[PDB]
Amino acid sequence: VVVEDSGASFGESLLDTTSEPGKILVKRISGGSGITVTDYGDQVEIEASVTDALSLMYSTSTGGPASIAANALTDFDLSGALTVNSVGTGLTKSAAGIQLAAGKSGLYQITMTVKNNTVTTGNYLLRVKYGSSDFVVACPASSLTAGGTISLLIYCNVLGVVSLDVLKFSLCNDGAALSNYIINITAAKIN
Amino acid sequence: VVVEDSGASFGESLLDTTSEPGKILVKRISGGSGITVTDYGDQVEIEASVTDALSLMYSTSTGGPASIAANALTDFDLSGALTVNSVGTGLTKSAAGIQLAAGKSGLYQITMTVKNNTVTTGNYLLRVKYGSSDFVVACPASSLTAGGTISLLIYCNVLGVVSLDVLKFSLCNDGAALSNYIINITAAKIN
Amino acid sequence: VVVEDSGASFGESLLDTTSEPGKILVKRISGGSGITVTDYGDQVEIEASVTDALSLMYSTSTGGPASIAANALTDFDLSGALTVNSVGTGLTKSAAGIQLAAGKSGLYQITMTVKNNTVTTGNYLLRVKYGSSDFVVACPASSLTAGGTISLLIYCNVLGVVSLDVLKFSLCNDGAALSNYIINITAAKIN
Repeated sequence: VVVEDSGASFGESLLDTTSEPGKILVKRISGGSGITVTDYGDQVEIEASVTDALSLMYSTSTGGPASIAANALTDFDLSGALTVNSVGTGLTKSAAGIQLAAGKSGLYQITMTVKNNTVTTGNYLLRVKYGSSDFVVACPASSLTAGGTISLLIYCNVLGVVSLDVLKFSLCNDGAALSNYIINITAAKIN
Repeated sequence: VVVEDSGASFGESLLDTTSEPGKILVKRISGGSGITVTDYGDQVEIEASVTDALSLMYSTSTGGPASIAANALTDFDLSGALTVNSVGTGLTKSAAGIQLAAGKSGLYQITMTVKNNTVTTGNYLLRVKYGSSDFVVACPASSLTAGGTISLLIYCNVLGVVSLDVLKFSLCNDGAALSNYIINITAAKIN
Repeated sequence: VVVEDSGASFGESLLDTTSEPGKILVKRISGGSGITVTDYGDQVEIEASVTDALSLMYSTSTGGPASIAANALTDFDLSGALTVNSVGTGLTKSAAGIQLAAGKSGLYQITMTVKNNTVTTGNYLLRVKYGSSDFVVACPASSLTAGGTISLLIYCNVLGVVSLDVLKFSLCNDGAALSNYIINITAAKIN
């Protein structure tokens, strides 16, 4: 004979001894959001990972403006950036930033960095936006810190309206133009 | 007949052919910390997510002080903030900050942002604390960056002492009061 | 009789009714990257967590230089730092920083903080590096914010070359030496 009860746990696994009497069915195992069940003949492997993630390198040779105009923030067009790494189809680069797909509402860990050695004065202004809410931070320059960083953990509500479900990005120096810059933008959905 | 051996893997799944001889039991499948096993009749679905997370919007209309006093940091009372999103019961808002429950020791990804357009001068002082350790960062203002941000990935040891197992929060401008501000505080336990 | 079909899902679980005819084998369940299948007799528990993580406290009594020289960044030797918390063997402290092991390429959530109360002037310069890419940020001081923070979410490509697969760290004040400092460095691989 077969089957056992436990208390905690679920699906019995081989439940469904009922719906086709005389027949013990034994349910299969699927991996939902953030999981992978790989079928190695010997046993099924439950592996975890994030649903979506996109990491871009943005320079004047990977979709960037020849010169980031001094003291001013114009949202970046990242349709041409360079995809260093990505996971899933939830996060995609577009001309307005990184677009989030339908049903992708959740928490996102975002980081945008910059490095433009030739400009070590003034402050580096950074800005990530999403919907009505926009996040900022100014980073004082110097030859030792000729750049800036803005990391964020935010909740993104995805309406399902393609042009509002987008993370827009932007940065610059308040007293000089950037045309020798290396930018990095990484977005990851953790839940 | 039934059952097979594998090498790697575990529980045999239908192990426990021993403890009730003549009876093949076949163990069930439970989802521990950060997992969800949903019972779709056809098969059990293993889904992943974080254990706990809390995301607050904090303004002068969601539990905030009518005016954040200039140059000075007084821990925020977030009992009245607004819960934009939350996951689990581990992270709860209180009058001293975000409280962590018993047995919730682990790594936390924290982000507190501010935006107060009407004040574009001086620096924005931000501060997150936990126990003896406190983390800070000053953010130079400007009309383009009229705010500040502080993101953190820290290890929180939860003693189980309700008044010490709390993330306290605080920010301000070093040269003006904030009374037209929008604050956001998100905490997430990733392990 | 036994077994059932589902559509979605996998491994049938008790598949392999073929490879040893007349014998229903019933595969086992293993936990891959970021998962733990614990064998409680009653049922197997699928638990999730991160693969690797390391959290260090760095002071002049846990492998640190008696004095962090003013205005200048020298990569920190963290072989002697203090391991507040760690998860897995992927992230290990060394004399050049935190080393990543073979096959550990992936996204990393990094945070380095500093606090040196006795020095409240000038800016705190912070710097995390990895390969050719280096990330920076300057944090204006003050008695209220006598420190700095740099949080990052980056993609680390691990070549498998032990001396290049290392996160180097470094910080200081641009106008004074730090010899009463408390530093914290936490690295976590989330995918």
